[PDB]
Amino acid sequence: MIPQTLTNTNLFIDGVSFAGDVPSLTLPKLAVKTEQYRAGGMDAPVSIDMGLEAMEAKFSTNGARREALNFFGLADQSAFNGVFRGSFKGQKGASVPVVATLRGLLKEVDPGDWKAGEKAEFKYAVAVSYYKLEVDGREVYEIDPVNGVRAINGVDQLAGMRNDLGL
Amino acid sequence: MIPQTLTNTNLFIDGVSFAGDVPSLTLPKLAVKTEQYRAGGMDAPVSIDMGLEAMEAKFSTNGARREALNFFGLADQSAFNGVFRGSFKGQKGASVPVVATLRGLLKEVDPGDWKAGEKAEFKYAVAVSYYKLEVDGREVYEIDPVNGVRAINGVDQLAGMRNDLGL
Amino acid sequence: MIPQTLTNTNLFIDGVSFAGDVPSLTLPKLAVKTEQYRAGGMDAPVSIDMGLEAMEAKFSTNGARREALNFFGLADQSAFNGVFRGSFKGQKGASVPVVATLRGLLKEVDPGDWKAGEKAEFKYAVAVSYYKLEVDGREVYEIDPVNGVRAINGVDQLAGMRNDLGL
Amino acid sequence: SFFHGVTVTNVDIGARTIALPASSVIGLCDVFTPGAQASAKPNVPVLLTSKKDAAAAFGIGSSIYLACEAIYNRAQAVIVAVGVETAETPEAQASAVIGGISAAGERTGLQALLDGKSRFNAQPRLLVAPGHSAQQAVATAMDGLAEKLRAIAILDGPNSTDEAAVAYAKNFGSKRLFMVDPGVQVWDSATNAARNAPASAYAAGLFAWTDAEYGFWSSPSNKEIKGVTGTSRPVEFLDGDETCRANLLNNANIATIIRDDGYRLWGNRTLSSDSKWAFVTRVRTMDLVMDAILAGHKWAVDRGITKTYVKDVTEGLRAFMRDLKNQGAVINFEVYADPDLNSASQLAQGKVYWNIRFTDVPPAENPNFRVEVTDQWLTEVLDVA
Amino acid sequence: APGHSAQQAVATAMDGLAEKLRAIAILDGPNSTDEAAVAYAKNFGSKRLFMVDPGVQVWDSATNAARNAPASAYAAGLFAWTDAEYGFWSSPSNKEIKGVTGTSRPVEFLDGDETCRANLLNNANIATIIRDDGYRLWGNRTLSSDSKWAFVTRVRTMDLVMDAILAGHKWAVDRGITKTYVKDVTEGLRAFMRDLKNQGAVINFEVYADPDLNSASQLAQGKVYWNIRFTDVPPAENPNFRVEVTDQWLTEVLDVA
Amino acid sequence: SFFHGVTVTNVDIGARTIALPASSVIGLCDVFTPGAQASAKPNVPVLLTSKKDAAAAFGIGSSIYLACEAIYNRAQAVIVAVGVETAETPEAQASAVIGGISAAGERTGLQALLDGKSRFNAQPRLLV
Repeated sequence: MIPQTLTNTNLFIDGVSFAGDVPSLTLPKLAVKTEQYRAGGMDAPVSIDMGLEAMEAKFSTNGARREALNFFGLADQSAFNGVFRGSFKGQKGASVPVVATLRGLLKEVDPGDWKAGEKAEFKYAVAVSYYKLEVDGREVYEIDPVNGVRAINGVDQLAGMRNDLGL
Repeated sequence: MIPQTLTNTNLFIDGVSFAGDVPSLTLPKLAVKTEQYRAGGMDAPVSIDMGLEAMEAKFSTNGARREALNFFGLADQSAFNGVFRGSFKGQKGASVPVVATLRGLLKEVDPGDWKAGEKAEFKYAVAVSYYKLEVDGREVYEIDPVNGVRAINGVDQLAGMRNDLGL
Repeated sequence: MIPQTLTNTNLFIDGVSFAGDVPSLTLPKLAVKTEQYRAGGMDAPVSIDMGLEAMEAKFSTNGARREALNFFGLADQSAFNGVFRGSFKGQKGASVPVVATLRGLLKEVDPGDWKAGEKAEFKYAVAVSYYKLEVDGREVYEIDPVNGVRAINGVDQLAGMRNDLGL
Repeated sequence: SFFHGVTVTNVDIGARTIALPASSVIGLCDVFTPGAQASAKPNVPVLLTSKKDAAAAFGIGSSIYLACEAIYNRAQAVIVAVGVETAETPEAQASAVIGGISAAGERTGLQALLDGKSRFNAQPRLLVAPGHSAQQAVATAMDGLAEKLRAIAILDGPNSTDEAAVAYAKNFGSKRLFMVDPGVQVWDSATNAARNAPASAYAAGLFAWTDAEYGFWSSPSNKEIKGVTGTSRPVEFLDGDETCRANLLNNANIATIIRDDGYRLWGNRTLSSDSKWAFVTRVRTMDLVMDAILAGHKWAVDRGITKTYVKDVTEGLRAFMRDLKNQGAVINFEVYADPDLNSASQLAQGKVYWNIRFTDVPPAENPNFRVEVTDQWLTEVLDVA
Repeated sequence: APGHSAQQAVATAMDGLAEKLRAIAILDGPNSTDEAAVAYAKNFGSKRLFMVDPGVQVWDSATNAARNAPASAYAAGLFAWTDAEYGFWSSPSNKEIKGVTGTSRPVEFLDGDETCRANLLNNANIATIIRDDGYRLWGNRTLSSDSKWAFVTRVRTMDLVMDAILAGHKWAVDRGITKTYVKDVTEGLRAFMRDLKNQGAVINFEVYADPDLNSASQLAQGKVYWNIRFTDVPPAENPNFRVEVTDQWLTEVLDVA
Repeated sequence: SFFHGVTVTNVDIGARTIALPASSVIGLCDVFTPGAQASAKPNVPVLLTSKKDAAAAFGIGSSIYLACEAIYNRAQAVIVAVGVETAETPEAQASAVIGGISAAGERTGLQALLDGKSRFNAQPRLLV
C-alpha cells in the first residue's frame, strides 16, 4: 500500500460551509453491541452481536457561529443534517475523500472556559440518527436505525432480520 | 539467551497486505479466568482456573483503507480473518517470526478526532473467535472456543473436559 | 547499616535461564488480610488478621521466548515453577542474593502494543501457589496455602491453627 | 459377510464382576497348557487387563486364569503374567517357575518379570506365584527378584498346620516378603463344590485395590477379599493373651484370613528380621514414594550440570513431596542437598547427592479398650433423687 | 551404517573415517545376548565410536507385524535432534526415540548394585533403550579407553566448538601476515568463543597466542599457533537420592500438642 | 565401575544440624585414638569445616569429635584441631596436652595451635 493520512477536514451543517472555524471533527464510533457468550462445552466466550451501539458525532467550532448554534434542542429530532468531510493525502499525491453525511439531534452545546487570552472553543455533540460513510466516493457504511438498515458494502446486513420481523 | 526485540510488524486482513498503513498492532491478551479459592484448612487463596477470558485483538490504521472498513458489523460473525505478524530481531541477527492468525468479529471502528494538521488514526478492535500463535513457525497457542480447544504446545489441554462432557 | 540496593535480576522458569530478556520482575506482594476490628469499650479499630491475601508474581519478557509462553493455561495448575533472583549490592561490595522460588499458574500473557520502532514487551503474571523467599541464603518466607504453612523465620506461624483444625 | 440391523443372541455370560480400576501392576507366574486357543508362548510375559484377556492368552481351565480371576474379582489391575509350562516332578516344576537365563539369551520363569517394563511399560510392584511359593527355592527366587524389581513378593505356606507355617516362615528374614498362609476355599461352578486356592493371588488383588481407594501408604490388613467362600483352615482371632490361630501366625510374621467365610486379610507385618522394617506400610511407602519421585524427575539424568542444577532438583524434589504430604502419604518430610558429599570431583563424574528423610504414617495395629464395670452410677439413677 | 556396523571390519572403517571426518560413528551390536554385545565392545577403544546394541522392533504396516530394525539410525536421528533444541553440548542420553514400538531384547534399568541389563551394557560403554515400549536412548559413554574422553558430551563439544571456530575464521588462511594478524585472530577467537559461553556450550574458556612457538622462522613458513583451552559442561550422569524413613515427626503431628 | 541413571539408597543419617556459618576460628585440643579410619597424625593440626571432616580425621567415638560436635551444633566454625594421643596417668596426660618443642623440632599439644596460621590461614581466636 501507500502511506496515507488525513491532512484537511471540512464541515457542512445545512449546506453552509464551516471552512474557517472547525478545528476538530469526530465521526461516530461504530461499535457493535457484543455480549460475551460462554455456554456449554466451551472454555472461552465468543462475542455474539446484539445490534449496534448508539452513535454520537461531536465537533467543535471556536467562533460564534449561529449557523450551528441554531440547531440545538429543536423539537424536530433528526433535523440537524451535516456532512463531515476529510481529505486523506497519500504519499504519491492521490487525495482520497472521506465524506460522512449524517443526521440527528444536536444534543449538547458546550461553551468551555472563557479566559481572556486563551482560545475559546464551543464543543458540540450530535446524536446520530442516520449515518452514511463514503470513502473515495464509494459507500462504506449506511446506518439508519429506524428503517433498520446496516449496509457495509452496499450490502444490507439486516435483510435477514427484516424478513423475520416482517418489516 | 540473546537480547531479542520486535522491530517490525505487518497485517494481512483477507490476504491483502497492510504493509503501508498499520502503525500499531495488539495481539489478544490471553488471560485465564481465575477465581481466588480460599477454603477449609488454608490461610491463602490458590486461584483455580475457570476457563479463558474473552479475547480482543485491536489494531489501528491511519489511512482510509476500505479493505478493513468493509469487515465491520457483518451478519457473519467470525468472518473477519486476519494475520498479525511480527519480526523479533535478536542481537546476532537471527530474526524470529511471530505470526498470529486470528478470526472473529470486527466489533468497533473508532475514527478518532480529525484535526487538520494532526495525523488521524482509525482504531479498530476485533472480537477473537479463533486464535493461533506461531513463534518461529511453531504452534504456541491455539484457542478455538466453540469446538473447545486450548493447545499450548500442540498439546490440547481440554482433552480432559472433552471426554467428560462427551463432546 | 550499609546502604544496600538491588543492581541485577535474573529469572529461571523451568531451570532454563532468562539471562538475556527479562527487563522487569515483580515478587508477590505479601499482604495479610486485615479486618478493621472496632468493638465494645474502644474508640479505634485494631486490625485482626484473617489470613493472607492472594499472591500474584508478574514478570515481563520482550523477546519471543517460548520457554515462558508454553506454560500459559495448562491443565496442571501449580506447574509453572520459577525462581526470581536478585543481587542486592551494598556500598562495601558485599552482594547479598535475594532468591524467591515460586510455583503457580501462569494466569495471563499480555503482549502489548506492537508499534514498529518501539520495543514490544510481553507482560506475564502468575498466580502463586507456593512461595519461598530466601535472603542471603536464609529462609525468610515460606507460604504454601494448601498444606497451610506460613513460615517467617523458619518458624511456622500456622502451627496454632493446624492443631485446632486437626490438619 | 456382514449383518445390517440389530442382532439378538442368546449367550450365557456369568454375572459381571465390577471392581475399581487400579494403577498397580502385578507380576504373576503359574502353570498353563500351551494349546490352540491359549495364545501365549510359555516363557513370554503378556500384559493383561481383563478376564477375557486372561482367558484368550491362557486357557480358561489353566492355573494362570484362576490366579487372574482371583485378582480381577477385587481390582481391575494390570498383570504381567508369565505362563510357565507344566512339568512332572516338583523339583523340575520349581526349577521352571524360577527359570533363569538358560535359553539362548532369553529370560524364563520368574526372571521374565524383570522384562515387564520395556515390553509393556509395567514394572511389577507385586510378585505372586500361586501354589509355587510354598517351596523354599521359589520363595527365594521371589525374594531376590523382589529386591531387584523393588516390589513386595506375596508368598504362601503349605496346606498343613500352623506349625508348618511358622517353621516355613523362619526360613526368611527378608523385608520384601509377605506370607499369607491359609489357602482360599473358593466355590467351583463346574464341580459344584468348593475348590482350594493358594490365596496369594487374592492377597495381591487386594494389595492393589488398597492403592486405588486408600492409597499405597494404607495397610491392606483389614480389607475384604472378594470372590471367596472360606479358608482351608479356620483361623481364630480371639483375645485374652491366648494361643489364637490368628495371633500365633501374626507373631510368625504371617498374614491370615480371619472372619466370615474367609472375609478379611488380617496381618500387616512383613517377614523382616528388623523392627525398623516391620510393617508393609513402611516397606510399600518407601518403595512408592521413590517411584513417584523418580517417575517425575526423569529430566535429571540428561540436562548437563549447570550452576542451579542442584537447586532445581531440591525444589523439584520438595514439590513432588509436598504433594505426598498433602494426600497423607508422609508427615513432614525433609529434602536437602548433601553438603558433605557434593564435591567437584564427584561432579566431574556426574554424581550429585541428595537427602530425602521422611516419616511414614503408622498403622493402627492394636487399639486397646480398657473396659470396666462400675457401680458408680447406681445412685445417680435408680433412685427417688 | 545400519545393520552393517555389527561386523568388526565395517566398524573399523567406521572408526578410521570418523577420525578423518571428525565425527561420531554410531555402531550397533548383534541381535544376540548381552555378552555378545560386551565382547563386541571390547574390540574397540576408540573415542569416536558410540555403540547402541539392542535393536529396534518397529511395527511394519505391510506385514501388519513388528519388524526388526538395527537401531543405529534411530540413535542418529535423536543425536541430531538434540543439536536443534538442546544444543550439541547436551547429551542425547535420556531423549525420546520416536517411531518405535519396542526393542529386540527387553533392557532392564533397575537399582541396587545389581546385574541390571541397562547397567551391564553401560559399563561396557554401550548405550541402550530402556523403558516404555523402547522409549529412551540411555547411555552416554563413548567406546573410549581414556577417562578424559569418556562422555560423548566431551567428544561432541570439542568437535563442534572447532567447527564453529573454523567455519567463522575462514579469513585466516588467506590474508597474508601483517603485524596485527596474530592479535586480530585472538580477539576473533575470543569473540566466537564468548558466543559459546553465552549459550552454555563451555564454561570460562581461555584463548591466547602461544608465546613459545611463534617464531619468525615459523612465520616465514606461514605457521602461527594459538591455545584454545576450555571447560566442557558435565552431564548429570548419576543423581543420587539418599532416602531415609524416620520417626522424627511422629510427635510433631499425631498428638494433642 | 560407574553407574548411569538415578540411584536410591536407604541410609540412616541423623537429623541435620543447621547453624549460621561463622568467621571465627577455634583452637581445639583433646584426645583421640589414631587408628585406620582416623586420618590424622597425633601432633599435627588439621582444619575442620564439618562434622564429616571431624569424623574423617578423628574417630567418631573420639573426644575430639564430641568437642567438634559441640561446636557445629551452634556455629559452622573453622576449627584448627590437634589430636593429642591418650596416655595413662593424668600427669603424663596433662603433659601431652601442653606438649612443647620436645620433638626433633616440631610443636606438640597446645603448642601446635601456634602453627594454625601458615598451615591453614586460620590463627585461632578461641582456645579450648
